[PDB]
Amino acid sequence: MNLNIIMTVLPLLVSVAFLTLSERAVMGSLQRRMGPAVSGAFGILQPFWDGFKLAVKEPILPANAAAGIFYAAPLICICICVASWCTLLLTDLSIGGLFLLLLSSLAVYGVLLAGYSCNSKYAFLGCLRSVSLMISYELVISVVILCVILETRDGNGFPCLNLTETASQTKIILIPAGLLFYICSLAESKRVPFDLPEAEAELVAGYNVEYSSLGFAVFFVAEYGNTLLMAALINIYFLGKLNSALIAAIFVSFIWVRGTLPRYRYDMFMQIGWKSLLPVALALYLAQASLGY
Amino acid sequence: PKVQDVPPPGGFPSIRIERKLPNTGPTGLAVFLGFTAFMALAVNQARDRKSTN
Ligand SMILES: CCCCCCCCCCCCCCCCCCCC(=O)O[C@H](COC(=O)CCCCCCCCCCCCCC)COP(=O)(O)OCCN
Repeated sequence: MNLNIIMTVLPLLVSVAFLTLSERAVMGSLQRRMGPAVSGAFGILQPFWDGFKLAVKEPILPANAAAGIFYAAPLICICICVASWCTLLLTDLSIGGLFLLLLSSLAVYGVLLAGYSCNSKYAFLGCLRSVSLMISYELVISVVILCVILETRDGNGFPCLNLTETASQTKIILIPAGLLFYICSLAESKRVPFDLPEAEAELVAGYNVEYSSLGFAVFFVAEYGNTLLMAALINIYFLGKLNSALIAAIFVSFIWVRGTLPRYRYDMFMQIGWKSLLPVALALYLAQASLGY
Repeated sequence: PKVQDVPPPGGFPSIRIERKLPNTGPTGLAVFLGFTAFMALAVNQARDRKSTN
């Protein structure tokens, strides 16, 4: 192997933990509260307490569910997040962003498998709703990526989707497509506007709620990791060369938009993605295609 | 006793009860003109890039 994997994984773990801390620090600031102060003094150590405590809690034996699939769902998500970040930072793959798109279509499996574990009639509909949201806004993400590839060419003039080459130049023409990429990124991370779960999940309709140990931990960590990956993609594609500050700022923007916007009903968000976002992304694609090379 | 909480002589100063309508600011036309200008600048940048490449 290579020493680079350590230099990628370790920063991701630290960053995700502080992402979780940031989420509440911002929400408190918006609501005239303060960042948690009983865990320590600086507050740097607040997430480690949660993770270490979650480790201590006594394991619960699985009930009325297949053991393999139950173990598989965390491994699948923890694999997709790692492969994504390590193909975003440590690879030269000509169609690397297309690979990231493929890796984002595989995030649907973890939710679906979690829903299957419940094996409840209500949970079957609830998981179908979540996966419907992910596939519906993944189609729009694919069209946006198509718009990204029309404007991205390498020095030798060969069309491609290399993250380094798309990052090298900042194109203001793509900004109309970056707004759609940002809305879709909110959808794929199940943020508040597209957060169908929370209303349905107050009762045990079905979700990752079942886990309550190292299994639940990875899911939440992966959620923030995916959100940060989307922020990185927004930076690399529409905002120039990769900047750590920009990735953090985009995450903060996600939290801000979350706070300021109410959630949508099932039909409403899906109607937005099919009859609003998709026609706009197709018009932007045809316009960019017609502008030419 | 004979001294109780009574309103001050002359009454309290007036307060505001009705809502304030603050819907002043940018409207649709300005956004359209700004978007049109930004798009034209983007098209010029695109053409320059497409030629240099
Ligand atoms: C008009 C100019 C003429 C030229 C023609 C060009 C046409 C526009 C092309 C420009 C490309 C940019 C478009 C921006 C995305 C908006 C998509 C269309 C707008 C729209 O339909 O409104 C709602 C979609 O926005 C939503 O409500 C999505 C949910 C938003 C939640 C999250 C928002 C995040 C913050 C916004 C992004 C900002 C990025 C950085 C903060 C639908 O709703 P509807 O039902 O009313 O429409 C149905 C009415 N029949």
